[PDB]
Amino acid sequence: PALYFCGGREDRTLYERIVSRLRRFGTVLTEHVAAAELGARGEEAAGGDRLIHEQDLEWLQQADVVVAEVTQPSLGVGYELGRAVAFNKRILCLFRPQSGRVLSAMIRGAADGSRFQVWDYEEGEVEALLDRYFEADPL
Amino acid sequence: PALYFCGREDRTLYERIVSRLRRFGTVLTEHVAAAELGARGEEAAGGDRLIHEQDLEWLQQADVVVAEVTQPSLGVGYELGRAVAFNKRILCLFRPRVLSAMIRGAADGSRFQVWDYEEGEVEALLDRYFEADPL
Ligand SMILES: CC(C)c1ccc2c(c1)S(=O)(=O)N=C(Nc1ccc(C(=O)O)cc1)N2
Ligand SMILES: CC(C)c1ccc2c(c1)S(=O)(=O)N=C(Nc1ccc(C(=O)O)cc1)N2
Repeated sequence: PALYFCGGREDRTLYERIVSRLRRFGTVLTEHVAAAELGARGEEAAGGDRLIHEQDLEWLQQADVVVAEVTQPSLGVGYELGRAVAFNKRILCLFRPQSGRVLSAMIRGAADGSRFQVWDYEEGEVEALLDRYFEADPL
Repeated sequence: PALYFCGREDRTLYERIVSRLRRFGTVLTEHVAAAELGARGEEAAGGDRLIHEQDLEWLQQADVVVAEVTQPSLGVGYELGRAVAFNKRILCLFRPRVLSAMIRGAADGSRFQVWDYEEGEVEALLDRYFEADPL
């Protein structure tokens, strides 16, 4: 199975823990290594940005499931979720209310509670939640 | 024509862009209840589905989608994602915060453009955009 992942210290350690657990269920498609540097270059890196955008789109279409950590506001994560919905992907969004953030009503409103789910979680149970998600509906 | 639009300086600029957009057609935009609905969390999922449906209907009705993308936002990103899949004409305005490489990368320079701007010229830039490709 193929899994697409998109997403301070708490956020980054949870991204690492989610990706590590997703690797138990199939091949994880995720990449963020150049995003900060491409972004810092602005309009001058538009060419490289178009390449990474095409790559993320091909991975979203290949994916059997899209998983997003939606705690921190992000235009990139929101965009990839919009494209994933139009591709009718199975999607799981994970949001941590204890971060102080308010999750966008648009993201909570896009979830139907079946094909697209949004789950609130506490940092300590994210592995157990992913095991629950994939046992109740295996890939 | 129908146009869809998605701190202190940012709020003034959203108001200036919407005011100028009304010269080119009917402007579809709403955020009156978004903060309150969002703060309610899972308890307001029902109301959230209703506003999600309304925004999708407006994105489909729109002849052009305009977004101010200076501040990171999942909702704005999601609406741009849906707009791209609906193959809408899109203009993103960014004020050099650093803009996501994903949004710059989604632009093709034609049907979806990302324009960097300075606060003082935002009205003249909207005039330019609609004179070069009128609605
Ligand atoms: C072939 C290389 C190694 C590569 C392939 C794909 C990607 C990258 C590099 S990247 O430049 O590191 N970034 C992404 N995707 C992004 C996802 C989200 C955001 C955001 O939230 O703003 C930004 C970028 N894909
Ligand atoms: C007039 C009725 C009550 C109504 C119709 C449509 C909408 C609303 C109210 S609203 O609750 O004010 N918000 C939205 N759209 C949103 C756009 C962006 C975000 C975000 O960035 O998090 C959230 C919501 N549409």
